Amino acid sequence: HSDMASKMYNTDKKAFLGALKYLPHAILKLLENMPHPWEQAKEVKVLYHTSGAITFVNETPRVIEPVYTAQWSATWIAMRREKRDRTHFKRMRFPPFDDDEPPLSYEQHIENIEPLDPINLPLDSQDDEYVKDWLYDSRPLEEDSKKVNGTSYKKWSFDLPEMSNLYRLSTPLRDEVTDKNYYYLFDKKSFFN
Amino acid sequence: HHIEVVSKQMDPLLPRFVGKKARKVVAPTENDEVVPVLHMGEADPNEW
Amino acid sequence: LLIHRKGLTYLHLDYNFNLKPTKTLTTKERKKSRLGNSFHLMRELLKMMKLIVDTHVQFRLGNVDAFQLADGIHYILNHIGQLTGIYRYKYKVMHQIRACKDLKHIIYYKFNKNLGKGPGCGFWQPAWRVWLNFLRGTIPLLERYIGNLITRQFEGRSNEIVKTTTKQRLDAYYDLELRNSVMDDILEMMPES
Amino acid sequence: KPKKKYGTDIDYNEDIVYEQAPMPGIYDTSTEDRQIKKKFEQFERKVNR
Amino acid sequence: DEINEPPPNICEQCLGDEANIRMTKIPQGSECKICTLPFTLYHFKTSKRSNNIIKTLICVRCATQRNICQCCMLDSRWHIPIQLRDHLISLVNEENVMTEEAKNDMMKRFLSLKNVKLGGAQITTKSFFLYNIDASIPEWKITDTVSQLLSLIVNHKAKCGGLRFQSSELGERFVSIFIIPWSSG
Amino acid sequence: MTSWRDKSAKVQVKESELPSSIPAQTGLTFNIWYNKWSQGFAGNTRFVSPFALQPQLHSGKTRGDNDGQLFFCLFFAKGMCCLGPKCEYLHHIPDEEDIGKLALRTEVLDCFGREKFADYREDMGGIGSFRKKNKTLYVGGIDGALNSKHLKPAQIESRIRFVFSRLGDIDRIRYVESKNCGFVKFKYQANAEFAKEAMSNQTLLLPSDKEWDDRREGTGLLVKWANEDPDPAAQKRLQEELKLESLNMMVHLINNNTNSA
RNA sequence: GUAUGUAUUUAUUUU
RNA sequence: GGAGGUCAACAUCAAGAACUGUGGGCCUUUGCCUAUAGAACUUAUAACGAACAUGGUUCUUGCCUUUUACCAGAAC
RNA sequence: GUUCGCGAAGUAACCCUUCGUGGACAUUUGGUCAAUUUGAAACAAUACAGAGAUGAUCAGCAGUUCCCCUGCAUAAGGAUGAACCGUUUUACAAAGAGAUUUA
Ligand SMILES: [Mg+2]
Ligand SMILES: [Mg+2]
Ligand SMILES: [Mg+2]
Ligand SMILES: [Zn+2]
Ligand SMILES: [Zn+2]
Ligand SMILES: [Zn+2]
Repeated sequence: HSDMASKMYNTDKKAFLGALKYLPHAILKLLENMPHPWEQAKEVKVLYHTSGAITFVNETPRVIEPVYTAQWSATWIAMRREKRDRTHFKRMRFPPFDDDEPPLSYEQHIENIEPLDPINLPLDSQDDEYVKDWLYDSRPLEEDSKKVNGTSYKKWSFDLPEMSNLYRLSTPLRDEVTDKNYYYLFDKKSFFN
Repeated sequence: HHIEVVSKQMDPLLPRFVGKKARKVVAPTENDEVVPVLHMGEADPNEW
Repeated sequence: LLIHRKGLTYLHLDYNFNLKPTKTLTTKERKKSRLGNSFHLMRELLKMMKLIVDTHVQFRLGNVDAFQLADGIHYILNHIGQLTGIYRYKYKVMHQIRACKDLKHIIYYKFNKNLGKGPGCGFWQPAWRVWLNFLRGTIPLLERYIGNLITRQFEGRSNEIVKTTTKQRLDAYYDLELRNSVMDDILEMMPES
Repeated sequence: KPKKKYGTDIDYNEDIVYEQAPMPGIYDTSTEDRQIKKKFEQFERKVNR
Repeated sequence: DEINEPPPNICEQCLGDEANIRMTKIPQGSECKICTLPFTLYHFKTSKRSNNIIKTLICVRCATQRNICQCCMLDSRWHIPIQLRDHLISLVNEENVMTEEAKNDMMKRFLSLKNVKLGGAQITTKSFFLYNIDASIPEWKITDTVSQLLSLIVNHKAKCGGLRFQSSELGERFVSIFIIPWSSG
Repeated sequence: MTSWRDKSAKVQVKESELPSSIPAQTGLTFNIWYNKWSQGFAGNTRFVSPFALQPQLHSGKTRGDNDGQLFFCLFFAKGMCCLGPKCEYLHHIPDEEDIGKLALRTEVLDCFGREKFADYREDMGGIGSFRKKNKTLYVGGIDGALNSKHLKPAQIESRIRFVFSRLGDIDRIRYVESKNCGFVKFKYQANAEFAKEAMSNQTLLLPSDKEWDDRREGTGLLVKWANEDPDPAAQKRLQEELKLESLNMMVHLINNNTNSA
């Protein structure tokens, strides 16, 4: 349906104008699924029209809060380091492509190229031993019988030593201040007042 | 021949009311019967 | 398809979704060719998606590196106050830019601290949330705006089209019905016909 | 026939513009119509010659 | 609402003979072929296995006035075309009855609404030169007759049947309003 | 029987060869929604077909026949249908009997499965009109002989007769030398339509004669429906025809009627 | 300096 | 029968600090009084989301040729 | 094709295989829609000009219409959107005066 000139598409052609109302939705349902720094290649569930009318990524990201503040504390640190280290770090030019250049389809060019690895981070075999196994999975545990609920992935259930290690990692990203008496005029109600 | 009347589920993107449109008509005012208007120039055209 | 269905074949969308006239325009062909605050807003919107997902398109080819990936799409979400110009159509969205400038600065001086002045980066989360919310803000508003635009390109606009009193066209009303409401009374003081 | 402007434009010659069936009635005209047709076919049939 | 409420007006013939049937209801269907306004369309296949789907071409305002099956477009009662039925009913009596209908656009649209019904409703080579040719009798009838006792060029202006055939075997068997000559060079 | 009813019908064109879509170059840019060209104005596009059907050669048995469809494949009636015996819509010349079947429904719609309009068209265009039967075709732009004038207008005559003759039954063919047209007339509204959609945009004479090589650049002969015939003769004839026909159908109405008494 | 409007029939409709 | 599902349908989620059923007494069904049983989810720096957008009317402003588009507060 | 079961043959010793048969399991898609000339986009180009109230040059709001166009629009523009600027005879009488005809 990319090539349409014919008569036989004068249904689908009208179909297209229809989905023009629904598009913005799709963008949102696309653009909250971004693979995130550490994942290599993400796989989603799209619900597509059968006229080629539009394709809604269908899922929603569910990531445990602490495990998530971990993952981003990892990448945060690896960043600061890999900024300090290398010499000329070249930000890329925008836009990525010029206008003459119709975007190259997936089945041909990109599927053979293989990913060229992400951030991750050194971690350890000693400190992090509990967490080094799974911490970088796309979604950390689609299955751990006891640790997480199950494939539908709701209600994570953890253990002290782990949750410790997470505490340890996320130290860059955490609020760190434990005394309520700190916020004195910085609570809400002193704002509303 | 009996019957059962089953509406057809749309294809939600495609128009709903394929034939609806905005046109303009004038319409026949159709009646048989009348409404007798039933009521009850010398000094006045001086005045008025 | 929407365009060529308005019978404008002389506007061209390149693959970055600029809209350029390819044939300097006869004035009538401008008037018939002004396009919608919707359709422009939504052009821009797509442009942003294609921009990010471009940068990915590159990375998958193996052409940048996972660090310059992170910096890149960071830079995007911050400098959309340049790369697109969506702020022409809904200007409200110029809170986000203000907002997304500020997140910028914060996520620097807690990052730069003790290293570098340079472009290295790669915490893009808080941008990504902001732009994602503001996108939930215009879904309904678009299904409405463009919902109209399409039922007008099919069913023809509304035939009646009353209007209302307003700021400017007041007097002609007030007058108009004044005089009408003389013409009752003076029509009924006359004796007969 | 000079074309059209608005797509629904009326060509008045062709058909009775808005045809009001005059009324019902008790007096049963029904004959006078034949004197009519005789006179109208008569007139138009004249002009052609 | 009321669009539904005058219901379908449908043939008892074309509708097909089966005992129970299924047919769609689509609230704003096509416009009429006639009045050019929306209506409710009823699909159906006649029977379940059928190849083709009946569609209904007109209103129930429009197929009232004329009293015709919305799919068929015959008369309801007599199974006959308009331009026949009001021709027959023109005959008996003597002269009357045609329905003068609707060129232009909102002429026809307008005229659709008023309920007066309409007149029909109101009540309800070897060259062979063979001559003498009758003017209104067709070829089909001629070579009809030929193949009926057992290829042609006729000129109806000059009433001259010109004729050719494949083998003069059909010459004998032909012979073995008609001017004969068996004519060739 | 041995011709059509016997051996299964055949492909004409291989879907590969099937014609180029996207009508070509009246103007600058190609509109996507409609299929046209965009701007400028040049003389309208029309052209002879590269193709034609071959009435007894290709016609045969097909799938709609085994499974009982009705309307006739029009891309067969151009002999352009690339589906061979696979085609549902029927490939062949209408016999009388098939019209035996359609004739239930031919009030509303054609032999090709299209829904006749009401008002004809400004020009007497391409699809029928249910308010009326018309069996009778204007034929015009006979210059689709190209311009070689064939030494007698009776060679026109022989040629029109020779072509349209094939399709079935015929009443008559009246050429007009004064004005170029044929006016032709048939039996069955079915046949009429069929010839029409077949014979648009064509060229003429033998598998070759004269300019036959270049036959393909001609304009092609318009085939369109015919109006009334102003003479008295044909006209009285018409009201006769109708008359005898009412004369028959009264027997129907006295049969069902009289039975209902 | 302009909007705006108008016509742009080529392919023979029966005596 | 157990475990699960990035499966569906149907109920219910902002209030007298608050729900429902039932036994008994009185008025005359509501309603009041008394006794009894059961109450998932969500609430006290108050709430379904330790998250965070958009629209409409109405007033007050702010840019200030006019309108879309807007500046920043409130009520609904 | 699965499975239950029967019968037969063979293997066998109640089985493994093959044949036959009974039973259960599984049960009516899609089409308002054919593939470029002949069932309907609209601009552009040529020629003809080239902006209401006025004596003239402009801001403008309206009003009616079986005209609409752009615009998300109940906003506002589109020459103050365009069309309007034309053709025009009977509820018909009373009084007086002269000519003509008649009881
Ligand atoms: Mg205005
Ligand atoms: Mg002006
Ligand atoms: Mg105006
Ligand atoms: Zn019927
Ligand atoms: Zn109708
Ligand atoms: Zn075919």
